[PDB]
Parts: sequence; structure tokens; C-alpha cells
Amino acid sequence: MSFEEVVQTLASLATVVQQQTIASESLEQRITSLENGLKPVYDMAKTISSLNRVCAEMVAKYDLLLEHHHHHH
Amino acid sequence: MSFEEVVQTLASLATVVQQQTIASESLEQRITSLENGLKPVYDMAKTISSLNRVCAEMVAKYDLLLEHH
Amino acid sequence: MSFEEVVQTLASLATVVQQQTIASESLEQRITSLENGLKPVYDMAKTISSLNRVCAEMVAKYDLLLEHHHHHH
Amino acid sequence: MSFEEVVQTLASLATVVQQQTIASESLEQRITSLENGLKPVYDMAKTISSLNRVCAEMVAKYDLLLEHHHHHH
Amino acid sequence: MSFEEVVQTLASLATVVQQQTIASESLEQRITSLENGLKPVYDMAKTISSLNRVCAEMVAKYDLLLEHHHHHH
Amino acid sequence: MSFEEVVQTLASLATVVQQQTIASESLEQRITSLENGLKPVYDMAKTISSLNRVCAEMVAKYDLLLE
Repeated sequence: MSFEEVVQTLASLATVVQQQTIASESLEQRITSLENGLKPVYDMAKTISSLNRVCAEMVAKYDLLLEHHHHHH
Repeated sequence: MSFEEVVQTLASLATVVQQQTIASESLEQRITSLENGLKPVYDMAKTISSLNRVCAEMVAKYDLLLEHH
Repeated sequence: MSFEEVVQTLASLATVVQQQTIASESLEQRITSLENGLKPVYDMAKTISSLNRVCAEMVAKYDLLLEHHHHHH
Repeated sequence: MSFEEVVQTLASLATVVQQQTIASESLEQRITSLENGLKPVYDMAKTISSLNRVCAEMVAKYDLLLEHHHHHH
Repeated sequence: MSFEEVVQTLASLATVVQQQTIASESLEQRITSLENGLKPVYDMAKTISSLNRVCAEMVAKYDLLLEHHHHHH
Repeated sequence: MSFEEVVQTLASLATVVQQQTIASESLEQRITSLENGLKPVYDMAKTISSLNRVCAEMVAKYDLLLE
């Protein structure tokens, strides 16, 4: 290798390593964003329990008809 | 108040009573069909206890893994 | 078995039969109304069965999220 | 027809008419029960409104993922 | 550039590159974790759409019960 | 560091940099794939507006029929 090629190559490598850094950080931003977007979905449990209680309440309104069904079917 | 009139009234009244039997039987069958339509009510009601169970299990798991850990 | 007896009993029956026509028209109106009214009621019970299935589906899918939190946190 | 056969007839019609009154009262009880069974379902509005709130709460958990979607595609 | 300046730049470039590797391995791990976590999250979004349709169906069926009330009461 | 060691180091780093460009295109595509998965979420969210409205209309109608 000539000293010229060592210099050109080292200069071309630095321009790439520079671009990789900018690309990384940007990627890291999108990753963090997605991670953070996921977090609130862990608290779905409470809303699912509310859905269950709504379901149970809807069913309960049919108690009298269900009793009629038990006697006539 | 003629005997003739009483006989004719009885026969006419008999027809009317038969007409009422027919009409009443149709009303019965209409109510029966309405009662037959309670089936989805029964099928609906049958699903709630299983749902209450899987939800209770979810709540426990959420409690253990997220409320504390 | 007197003629006055036959006539009075026939007049009695006549009015009872007339009464029943009236009672039957009333039940017929009430049945028509129930046919109209119970149609959406029964239809809704079908939608409530769907709601219950969708709720259980939510629960099972959210369970996978819980397994992820257990497995990755 | 004879006077004998009138009492025969008149008596026989009273049994049918009597029987019809019983069948009709039995039917009236079934109608009443179905009418009473329908009533509680009128109150489903409040519960459907609760379901709507649940739906909106569930959607709201995805606000941050949805923000990410907006900025990226 | 002199020879001593080429070695300055090289040892300086190696340190960002060795850092970048460690950073990218960490980013890789975080994306892998997201790939697992977002599976049930996206899946639940589909169930929530179903839920929303079910709610709209409940409202439309119940509307007919409200129409029944309006006409018969 | 001799001239030879500077050359060997350069080629050593050139290889490491090559593998990092490759890995970054990979990590880029995985993220982009996850992001495309946000459509079902966008689709879910666009429906809530209509749903609130028809429910509000139902509630109002119910209240009117009570009054």
C-alpha cells in the first residue's frame, strides 16, 4: 500500500463511519418511539375487566326472559 | 222467544265457538314461536361464566407481573 | 229443562262468547306487539354472544403481551 | 231438534266455552311473562354507552403508536 | 497528513467503530424484543376493530327496540 | 506503529465497517417492517369517531323516550 492509498482509504472510511453514526442515532429514535408506544398497552388489563363487567351487565338484563326460557323450551 | 229461534241461535253460536277455537290455536302457535326464539338468550347466558373466569385469571397475571415486578 | 231456563242460559252463553272474542282480540294485539318488540331483543342477545367471544379473544391476546413482559422484563 | 237435544247441545257448548276461557287465561300468563321479560332490556342504553367508553379507552392506549404511524408512513 | 496524523486518526476511528459495534448489538437486541412485543399489540388492534363493529351493531339493534317503544307506548 | 501495522489496522477496520453497513440495512428493514404493521392500528383508530356519534345519538333518543 502507498501512503496515498492509506490516506484516501482512511478518509473514505471516516465519511462512512460518520454516516453510520447519524443512521444509528436516527434508528435509535424510532426504536425508542416504538418501545414507548408499547408501554401504555400493558394497562389494557383494566379496560378488558371493564369490558367483562359490561358484558355481564348486558347478560343480566335477560334474567327474566331466561327464566321464561327455563319453564318453556 | 221461539223454539225455532233457539235452535238456529245454538247452531250459529256453535260455529262462532269453533271460529274462536281456530283463532285461539293460532295465538297459541304464535306464542310458542316467540318462546322458541328465546334460544339465543339461553346460548348468550351460557357464555358469561367462562368469560368471567378467563378475565379473573388475566387480572391475577397482570397483578403479579405488572403491578409489582 | 224449562224454556225460560233455556233462554236465560243461552243469553248467558252468548255474552260469554262475545266476551271471549273481545279478550282474544286483546291478546292478539299484545302478541303482535311482542313479535315486533322481541325481534330486536333476541337479535341483541346474538350480538351479546359475539361481544363475549370478542372479549375472550381480547383476553387471550393480551395474555401473550403478559408473557412477553414476563419473558423480556 | 228435541228439547232434550237442546239441553244436550247447550250443556256441551258451555264445556267448550269454559275450556276456552281456561286456555285463554293460560295463554295470557305466558304473554304477560314475555312482556315483563322485555321491559328490563329497554335499559340497555346505559350499558351500551359504557361499552362505547370502553372501546374508546382501548383505542386511546394506541395514541403513541398512532403518533409514530403519522410521522413514519 | 503526516504518518503520526494517520495513526491519530486511525486509533481515533477504531474507538468509534468499536463503540458502534457494541451499540448496534444493543439495538439489535431491542428490535428483537420489539418484534416479539408488537405481535400481540397489533393483534389486539384487530380485536379492538371487531369490538367497535360489535358495539355499532348493538346500537343499531337497540335502536329498533327504541323504535318499538316509540310506536307501541 | 510501523507502516505495515497501520496498513493491517486499516484493513482490519475496513472489514468491521463493512459488516456494520450490512447489519444497519438489516436493522433498518426490521424496523420498517414493524412500522408497516401500524396499519391495523390506524384502521382501528379511524372507526372510533363514528362509533361515538351513533352512541351519542342512541343515548339522546333513549333520554327523549324516557321524557
